[PDB]
Amino acid sequence: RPIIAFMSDLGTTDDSVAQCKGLMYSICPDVTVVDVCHSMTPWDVEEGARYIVDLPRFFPEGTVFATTTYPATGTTTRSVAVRIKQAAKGGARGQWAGSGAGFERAEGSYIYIAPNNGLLTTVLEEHGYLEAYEVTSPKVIPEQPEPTFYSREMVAIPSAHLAAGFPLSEVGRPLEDHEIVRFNRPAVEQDGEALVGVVSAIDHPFGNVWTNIHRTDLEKAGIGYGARLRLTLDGVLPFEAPLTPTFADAGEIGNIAIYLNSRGYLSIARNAASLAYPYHLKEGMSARVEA
Amino acid sequence: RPIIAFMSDLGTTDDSVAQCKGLMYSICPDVTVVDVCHSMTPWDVEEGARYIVDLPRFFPEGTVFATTTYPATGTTTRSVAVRIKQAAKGGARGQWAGSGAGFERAEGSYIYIAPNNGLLTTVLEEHGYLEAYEVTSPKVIPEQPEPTFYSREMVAIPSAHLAAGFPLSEVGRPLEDHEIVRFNRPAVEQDGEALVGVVSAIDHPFGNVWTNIHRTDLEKAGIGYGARLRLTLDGVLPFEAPLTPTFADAGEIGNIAIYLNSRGYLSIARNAASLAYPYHLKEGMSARVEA
Amino acid sequence: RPIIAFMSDLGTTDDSVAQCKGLMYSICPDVTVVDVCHSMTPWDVEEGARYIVDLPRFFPEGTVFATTTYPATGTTTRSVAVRIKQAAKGGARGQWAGSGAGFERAEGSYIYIAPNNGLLTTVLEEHGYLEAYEVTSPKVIPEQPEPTFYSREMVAIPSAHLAAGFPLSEVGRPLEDHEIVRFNRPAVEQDGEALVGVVSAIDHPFGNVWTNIHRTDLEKAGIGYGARLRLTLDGVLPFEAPLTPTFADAGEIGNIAIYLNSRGYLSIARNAASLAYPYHLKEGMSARVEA
Amino acid sequence: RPIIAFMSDLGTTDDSVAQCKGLMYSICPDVTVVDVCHSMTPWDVEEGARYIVDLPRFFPEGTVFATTTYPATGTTTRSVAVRIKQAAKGGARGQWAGSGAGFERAEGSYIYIAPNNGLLTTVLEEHGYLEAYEVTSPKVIPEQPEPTFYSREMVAIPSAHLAAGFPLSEVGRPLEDHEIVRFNRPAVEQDGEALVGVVSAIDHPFGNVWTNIHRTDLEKAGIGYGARLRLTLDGVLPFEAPLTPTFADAGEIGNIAIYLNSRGYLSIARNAASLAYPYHLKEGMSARVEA
Amino acid sequence: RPIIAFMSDLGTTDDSVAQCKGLMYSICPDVTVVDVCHSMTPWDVEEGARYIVDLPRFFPEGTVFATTTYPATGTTTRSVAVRIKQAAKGGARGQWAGSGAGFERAEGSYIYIAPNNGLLTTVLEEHGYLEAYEVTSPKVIPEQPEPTFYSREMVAIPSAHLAAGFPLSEVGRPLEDHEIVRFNRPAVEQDGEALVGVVSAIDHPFGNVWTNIHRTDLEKAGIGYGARLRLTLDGVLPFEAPLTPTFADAGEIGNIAIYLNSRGYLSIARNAASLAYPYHLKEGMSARVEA
Amino acid sequence: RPIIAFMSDLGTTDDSVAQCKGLMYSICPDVTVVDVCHSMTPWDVEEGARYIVDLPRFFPEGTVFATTTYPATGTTTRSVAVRIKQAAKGGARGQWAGSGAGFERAEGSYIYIAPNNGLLTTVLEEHGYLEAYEVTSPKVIPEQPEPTFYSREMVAIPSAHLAAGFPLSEVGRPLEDHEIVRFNRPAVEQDGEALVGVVSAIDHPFGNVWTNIHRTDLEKAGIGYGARLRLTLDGVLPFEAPLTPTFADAGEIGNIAIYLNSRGYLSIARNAASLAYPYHLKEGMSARVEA
Ligand SMILES: Nc1ncnc2c1ncn2[C@@H]1O[C@H](CCl)[C@@H](O)[C@H]1O
Ligand SMILES: Nc1ncnc2c1ncn2[C@@H]1O[C@H](CCl)[C@@H](O)[C@H]1O
Ligand SMILES: Nc1ncnc2c1ncn2[C@@H]1O[C@H](CCl)[C@@H](O)[C@H]1O
Ligand SMILES: Nc1ncnc2c1ncn2[C@@H]1O[C@H](CCl)[C@@H](O)[C@H]1O
Ligand SMILES: Nc1ncnc2c1ncn2[C@@H]1O[C@H](CCl)[C@@H](O)[C@H]1O
Ligand SMILES: Nc1ncnc2c1ncn2[C@@H]1O[C@H](CCl)[C@@H](O)[C@H]1O
Ligand SMILES: [Cl-]
Ligand SMILES: [Cl-]
Ligand SMILES: [Cl-]
Ligand SMILES: [Cl-]
Ligand SMILES: [Cl-]
Ligand SMILES: [Cl-]
Ligand SMILES: [Cl-]
Ligand SMILES: [Cl-]
Ligand SMILES: [Cl-]
Ligand SMILES: [Cl-]
Ligand SMILES: [Cl-]
Ligand SMILES: [Cl-]
Ligand SMILES: [Cl-]
Ligand SMILES: [Cl-]
Repeated sequence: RPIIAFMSDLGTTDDSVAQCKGLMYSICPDVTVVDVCHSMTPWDVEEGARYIVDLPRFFPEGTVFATTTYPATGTTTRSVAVRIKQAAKGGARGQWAGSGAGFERAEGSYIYIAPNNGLLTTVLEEHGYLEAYEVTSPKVIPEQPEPTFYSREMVAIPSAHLAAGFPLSEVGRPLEDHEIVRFNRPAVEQDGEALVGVVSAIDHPFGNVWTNIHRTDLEKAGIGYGARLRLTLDGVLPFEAPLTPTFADAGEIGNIAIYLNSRGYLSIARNAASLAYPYHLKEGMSARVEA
Repeated sequence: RPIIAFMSDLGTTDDSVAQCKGLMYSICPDVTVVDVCHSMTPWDVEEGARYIVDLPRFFPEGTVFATTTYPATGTTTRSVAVRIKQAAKGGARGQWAGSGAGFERAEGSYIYIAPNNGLLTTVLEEHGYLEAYEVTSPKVIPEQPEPTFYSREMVAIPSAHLAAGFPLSEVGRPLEDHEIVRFNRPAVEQDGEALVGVVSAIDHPFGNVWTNIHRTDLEKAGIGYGARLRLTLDGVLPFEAPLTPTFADAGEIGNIAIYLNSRGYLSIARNAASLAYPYHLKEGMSARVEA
Repeated sequence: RPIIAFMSDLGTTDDSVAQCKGLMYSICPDVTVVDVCHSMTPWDVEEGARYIVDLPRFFPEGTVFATTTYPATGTTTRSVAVRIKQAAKGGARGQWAGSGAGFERAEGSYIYIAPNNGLLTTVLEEHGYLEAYEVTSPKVIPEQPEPTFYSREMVAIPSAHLAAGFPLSEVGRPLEDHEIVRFNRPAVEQDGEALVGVVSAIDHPFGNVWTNIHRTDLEKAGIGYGARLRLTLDGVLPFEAPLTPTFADAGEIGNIAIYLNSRGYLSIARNAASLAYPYHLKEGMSARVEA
Repeated sequence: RPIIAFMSDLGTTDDSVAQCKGLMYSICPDVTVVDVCHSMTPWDVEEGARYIVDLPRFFPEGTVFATTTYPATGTTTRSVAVRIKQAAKGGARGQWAGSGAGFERAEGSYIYIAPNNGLLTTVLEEHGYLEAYEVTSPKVIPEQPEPTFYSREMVAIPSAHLAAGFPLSEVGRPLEDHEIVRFNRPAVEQDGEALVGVVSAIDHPFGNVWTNIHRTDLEKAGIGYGARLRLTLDGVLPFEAPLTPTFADAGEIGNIAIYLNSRGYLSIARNAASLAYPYHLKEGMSARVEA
Repeated sequence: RPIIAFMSDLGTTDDSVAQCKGLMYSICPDVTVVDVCHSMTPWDVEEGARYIVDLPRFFPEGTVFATTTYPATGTTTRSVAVRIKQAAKGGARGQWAGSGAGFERAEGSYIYIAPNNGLLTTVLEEHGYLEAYEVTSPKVIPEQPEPTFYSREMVAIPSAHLAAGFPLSEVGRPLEDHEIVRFNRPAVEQDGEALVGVVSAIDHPFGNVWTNIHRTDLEKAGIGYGARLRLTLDGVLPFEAPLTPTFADAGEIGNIAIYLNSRGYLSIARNAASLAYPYHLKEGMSARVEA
Repeated sequence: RPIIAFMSDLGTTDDSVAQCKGLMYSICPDVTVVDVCHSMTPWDVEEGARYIVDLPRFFPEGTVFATTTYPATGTTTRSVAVRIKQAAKGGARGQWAGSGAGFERAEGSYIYIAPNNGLLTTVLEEHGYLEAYEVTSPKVIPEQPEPTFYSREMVAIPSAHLAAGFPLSEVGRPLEDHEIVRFNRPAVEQDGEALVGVVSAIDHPFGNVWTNIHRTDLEKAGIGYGARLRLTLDGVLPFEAPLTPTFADAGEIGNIAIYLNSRGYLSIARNAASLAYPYHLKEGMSARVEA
């Protein structure tokens, strides 16, 4: 019962994803293809990374994650396929996902295949990895790949072979760590007692505001549920509220909530109202907090 | 072959739906997850109810409907899981869906699991129910559920157990009828002999206009499939046309069609052209009809 | 392990697609339903045609393509079901799809079902057909079809019967070629030394510009990779670049690339930036190429 | 105390109008320059014509109207200067303007100067003319005119000489009527019992809708105040109201009024609310009236 | 050297204002017509009032202010003409306007003429008045006024007669105070130590934010230049800064400035950047301050 | 007959300009105020400079130019008032404006008064100056100027005294050249034989595109009035056409015209159609030209 979870920048407005899927079912007849999402900003490797980093612990062991934005499509570049180490514990407090005490995942149970353009930076950072290979074998990719469609040729197709049981180590040569491209992760800074980060994402479709300031960054500063915080955005739009577990703790609908989101990051919203949209708040805006 | 049909307000721009599906496949290996939609206006329980109310007759018996907008996420609230009675009939008459005379559905063949926030209001009304339960057992939800993600913790996860055959009656204690939250549905009022309701929906992607004025309000009002009607929208925009069963009945492409949609409601459209978009017609605009 | 690949104009904002899928699983329990896309401009049969013409080579043999925009829903019209001949080769070079040398697909191995409104024009033109039938039998359509929902009644339902192995030739009577509605598709005009055509699509979500000028058109003007081209859009934008296999060949990010897209068509783009969006280029603008 | 009333397409965002005015004061020191408007759609001679045709009765005799959109700037074309005949009566009733019984204006008492491009079509049609001359003498235009600024060179400058009392007939040679370019203005079609025309303008900033159906058209169909009308816009909006003198007659704020505008034309509006803006009604949509 | 300062909702996109002006020059040949503005939101008497209330002290004594939005155009209503008492001292601290110690204006030196719909509410409140008359005489208004153009018929025209020296008391009968329509002025409230008002206006074209909280309201609370204030808008977007005389006191470009505007009202801006526009701040938003 | 020509960033939506004009008429009873424009992007000293630099030759001698964007309003800064030397010549050659051979202007015939913030940079460059003074005397500015309104206090008021004949040399102390702030103007650079500048302006309302590439840069570059040029905008959008003196030279309506505007700068337009608006071309986009 193999699964491929598929994240691309292909969109859902034409037959691009369906072409990849027909091939995935062709190669791995028993496969289930789960869409992650296909709407990411094209070529934004950092955004793509956020949609894939936390997936492992939610999926059955043995799942393959086919994850791709491929701006270098048609170049001599080749995908990397990696077996991760730990399916972390996560959340706004960390754990295995699921009912009861959650579903514990054995180590080395998930493979990602992606362009080697840094898309997997946070996956490897958070999960570690046991082995990594360049994807080059004509057994798992086209002999004559379509130049403009490497997301199909060098990700979807080889991902189906992996799901179909093709030995990972057979895809191509091992990659040394330095050969795996990484993006730079801007660190959360300290300015006096405040923490300076950025708005990492607008949380669609709610218009919640996510920062890159993490629960661990907060607890490093003696900040926990119930602390009166001031959070400034874009350096000028400021906000004040206690840190609360969830939206409704803000009281009335529309009231500001400052909370930790399901990924453990300091976030800000309105209670059952959109914060970001009325004010055109955006990813990339400076975000500063302080108790 | 167990099915979960999944309707949420989570959107399709991030990994939120994938986290839920991952856990569904973890819990019910042989499951098939069918997306209903994930684009509903967040926290609009009335809109979400429209997308789920007439699902059962289209699905195989035993299908589990996981349906959720959860603005009370992270509070002491718990989901409700119900077995509905009649699978029923829809369109502008009431009947069974499918080829030939349609496929009859045995009573009690479908389970809905949703936040107890009135989302199931119209489902219970149209279908009735045989049993309803609070969803509390750590066999079917997390012992430590993520505060801001009850759509996953309190709907997606438990739905997967139900699809897998976990006894409904064991999810938690039984709920009395009064304990199941309902939303209020505004009635069609009378002014002279005109009926006065609202635009219940813009029917995307076509730009058709759906009213809350039902067949029954028309019938035993005098209006039948050939009546010249005057339909005024937003208190300003008047349209005139015979009541017809379909769009092409309007004749020329672009001509006004006033018809009954499949849910039996008075609707208005242009024939193979968009009515709503050019005039910027919107949900909630008043709608008035007279013969 | 039957597959229905499903392309409609139903959108993804309500339960319309889900109703169709529920019925597909009801009729063909072992079915896999693969979404192609549901976001096409309603009633734009030429656009719908673009999303379906290239599908066959990507899917396992026996796949049924349920493809539909149905502005004549509720009339006496009936759908057409056709068995295609060639699952063609049609990409930038013209090859079978998949790893190695590709998956060669047998002839006569795919069925399309669609309104008989010309939606299948390019499918038949490119692939040919072995047999075609009007879809009328109450064994595969409803005796009392919902007037406004022929995409479900006259496509989704019968596609599931076909996928379950209901004999093609039993859906209804044979259609003569002339009874199969086609739309006209203008040729590329071999103007003097130039090839004259149109922008056929904006390639979402990248903003790439696709023309209807196919590689075969380029051949016979003797135009291949390396050729210094002038591609003039909208009559006033004389873009100049060599024809290259892919985006990165243009060098700097944002630089213009002229290339052959994965459908085999002459296209223009910027390297890892959007061409169409910033300058609001649109489908239907003139496209002229020359070396 | 000479007056130039100045209507151009120059906008109010740069120094173009000021350059013209500086020159007007340089040439005719005692002049008063009255702005008509400068915001017309560039090169839309029919719109420009609407803003100037009704001016004469409002201004003191001897007023010079410098009116210009000049897309043929920098060519061999030269402007036309005309002395009109009747300063007409033309409002909802047809009267002289001002307190008491109005200011009766003598005949032959206003001069227009404009590009000879049809801008003056309705001026001549409504008022008649006594004499017309091509504007060529170096006494009133530059010997070396700025190619891209004929509105200044060939209108503003010569208008100031005219206002300073430079003899009309000395600007250049007499033009034969046929040498005076006119645009065609379609009539209201006396369709059966109805009068068929167009939306001629959206009345900014109120969003009122003006049609080209003049009170004289209404007369002779026997339509006057009190008449219950059906005014159908855009072919599909059958507005119904009595023809009333003014907006408030419609009763409640937002109620539809059908009236005669201050130019004498059949118009439709909402009482102290906007009709055109919310529903995006536009100039050029069909307009049909009938009682 | 009479002056009429003219404020209307007529806009500047057609010949409406020019019609009024031609008549003003016709009636009062020596007049200068100064535009105040013509862009006000139609029928917003409160906004119109803000554009006229502070004008007197800037203008030569004897100036007539013709000020009009006329939603009741064509009804039996008639304008009011009033001679004000004091040309106040104003500003963010109050005074006569001009060089040196300013230009002191004698009492009873200005007349406003306007519809009697409350437009003059704040004029009379701030300036007092010496006498008021209904404008009804056929010596100063048309015998047959155009129904839809009372801003011309009942304001522009009579204003020119006043400028021309027609005795004010001759316009019509005296009006008692209760016959002069007033709008309700929402008071600035106190909530603990805070002051609650509203955003009274977005200050175009800068995007500065003006409140209805006045310098006197502030100094009633012991708040003066240099006080650290918290100002919340829309109940959620908060801001912190000392009260400073001007924008540049904020330091760096873009920094928040809280200041008193030239009309003496508590305002908020960014230093040489727009505050309102990036965040879509709007008039009507709650505004609260507190030291 | 004294004239003030008035250019500001105050807009035309409130009473700001009227307050200034009121004081101008108070101080200089016989003055004529001519609006240049009031719509400039606030605080953009480069844009404001474009609207005032070529004014003098169009105006009668003795005209006072009051020109202001004042983001340093309320600081210790004071305005500068200068008498310019040559009135000069403009267009694409340099000459006098007006009928016949134009009207020559004696040297030293114009005074500008502006904030000392570089607004006059191009004025001084193009015209030279005979004398410059800091504006400080309480004879010409307020003793207590409103902090947020230096455009009125430090420009409008003093300009009116100057127009009235207040001796320039008495407004304050003389300024040395180095004390007059200038802005830096980016030069046209060379790449190969292409000239590389910027779009200096979108020429509203026509949508013409103005570059900072001047006649002189072209001349003594090889480019003359018949040269086939390639003009690339924003580094992407290419246009081709001969250099022509005007729009109609392009031939067909809509055709590309590359020309010199009146200020002598390389510009590009469509003939009697808008270039900028459909392609969303903007100020500041790079512009590159090659023969
Ligand atoms: N700002 C907000 N206020 C209240 N509820 C919110 C919210 N943002 C997301 N949710 C709710 O959280 C649930 C699980 Cl993610 C989603 O279904 C969504 O309805
Ligand atoms: N206003 C309209 N005119 C003509 N056809 C329409 C329509 N709205 C929906 N459909 C057509 O109804 C089918 C079943 Cl929902 C869809 O495929 C859509 O094409
Ligand atoms: N204009 C462009 N420049 C660079 N890369 C591009 C591109 N358009 C699509 N792709 C890349 O092509 C891959 C297969 Cl469609 C997609 O994943 C997308 O990332
Ligand atoms: N792109 C263009 N094509 C044709 N005519 C144009 C133009 N831009 C400005 N004008 C014309 O130039 C005259 C002097 Cl500025 C204005 O009245 C305007 O009509
Ligand atoms: N649709 C409408 N309803 C009510 N009043 C209206 C209106 N359109 C214009 N006016 C009013 O008519 C006056 C003369 Cl044009 C203007 O001042 C304007 O206020
Ligand atoms: N937020 C702001 N920051 C800096 N200066 C500003 C401003 N708003 C208006 N002004 C400046 O104030 C002058 C007098 Cl009203 C105007 O010309 C305008 O340039
Ligand atoms: Cl969250
Ligand atoms: Cl935006
Ligand atoms: Cl598990
Ligand atoms: Cl319902
Ligand atoms: Cl809880
Ligand atoms: Cl492409
Ligand atoms: Cl667009
Ligand atoms: Cl009107
Ligand atoms: Cl629009
Ligand atoms: Cl201010
Ligand atoms: Cl907005
Ligand atoms: Cl004075
Ligand atoms: Cl310059
Ligand atoms: Cl100071």
